[PDB]
Amino acid sequence: QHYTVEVGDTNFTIHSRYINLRPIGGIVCAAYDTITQQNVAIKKLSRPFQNVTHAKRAYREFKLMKLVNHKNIIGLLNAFTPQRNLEEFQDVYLVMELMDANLCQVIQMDLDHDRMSYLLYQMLCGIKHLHSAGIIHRDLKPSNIVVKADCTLKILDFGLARTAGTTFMMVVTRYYRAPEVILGMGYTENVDIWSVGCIMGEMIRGGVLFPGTDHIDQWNKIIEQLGTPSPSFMQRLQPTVRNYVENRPRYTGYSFDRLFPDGLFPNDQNSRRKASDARNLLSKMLVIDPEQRISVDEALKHEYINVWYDAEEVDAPAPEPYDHSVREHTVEQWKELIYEEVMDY
Ligand SMILES: Nc1ncnc2c1ncn2[C@@H]1O[C@H](COP(=O)(O)OP(=O)(O)NP(=O)(O)O)[C@@H](O)[C@H]1O
Ligand SMILES: [Mg+2]
Ligand SMILES: [Mg+2]
Repeated sequence: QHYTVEVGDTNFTIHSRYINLRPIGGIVCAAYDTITQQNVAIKKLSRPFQNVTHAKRAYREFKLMKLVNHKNIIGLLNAFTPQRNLEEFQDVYLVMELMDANLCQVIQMDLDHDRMSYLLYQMLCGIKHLHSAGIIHRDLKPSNIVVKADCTLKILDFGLARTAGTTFMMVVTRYYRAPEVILGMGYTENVDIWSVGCIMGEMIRGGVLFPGTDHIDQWNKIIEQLGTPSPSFMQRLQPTVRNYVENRPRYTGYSFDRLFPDGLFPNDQNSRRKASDARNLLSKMLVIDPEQRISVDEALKHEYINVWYDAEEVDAPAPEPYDHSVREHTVEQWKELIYEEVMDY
């Protein structure tokens, strides 16, 4: 059986097993599962078959959640639809273990070095595992990462489809996206290292590094802090964006000592060395030209991170690679695939 309750602006129809629904993060609520006796998170996906773009995103994220297996990526406990057949099928519900906070809420707590380094180590182990499956994320952000009260971190999502294109000139948080993504260049796996450096820098300051109303505002924030990039970089750009990037003000960049001064880190010797190690890592991750930015593996071996290094976490490959396979189908056909996939669960 199932029943219906309203949580804020949204209605949830779920299985009777799930009780005490309350709002969190709204299409996600917290609940108690009576059968397994644990707190859970329930996310409602309203008509995921509604168009080719929503349908492709829902179906891919459903496949990836079951393909991947790592302690730093959220796992599915259950998935169901309370509708009784295909004709009536409308909504899918995903059920997850309930973590204690999102990474925004954790950053707002003003983290020390032990916690910042451990959370970064786990984010990089997660990314490494995703890359081992052929998934390059491109859209990592703190609101889509959650943390347990013991500091275990889990990435909630899988990012942009390989086809998904981005353009400089044309509702979503974009502040953690790499230069190559926002300028519409090609990308490699280290696109995700830029995002991790943006989060690391925000863990230290508490505020967004490169905020901005649009890609143009965000590019200006990037060059004001880090400096104007090289002519070789600019020459890879498409003509419209190239002309814009070439005719901006010429900035030198601030030294990382000025971008992340000692006075914005946790304390004030032991403190000063930990800040110095963090700056060195930022100087390698927040690098505009991806040809000179470090890799995931080099970041995991870095002095700021490697205090947690454990070969069994780090060398933990995906059981299979994802075949970016997810297909031109009608609305009606997308409905059937998603429905049978949910049933199969
Ligand atoms: N498993 C979970 N444990 C604890 N909190 C969670 C969990 N899943 C989601 N949340 C919380 O709910 C918020 C919204 O979740 P999320 O899956 O990001 O939905 P969304 O932002 O509505 N859709 P998307 O565009 O897919 O990110 C998160 O930022 C968390 O605060
Ligand atoms: Mg979200
Ligand atoms: Mg999502």
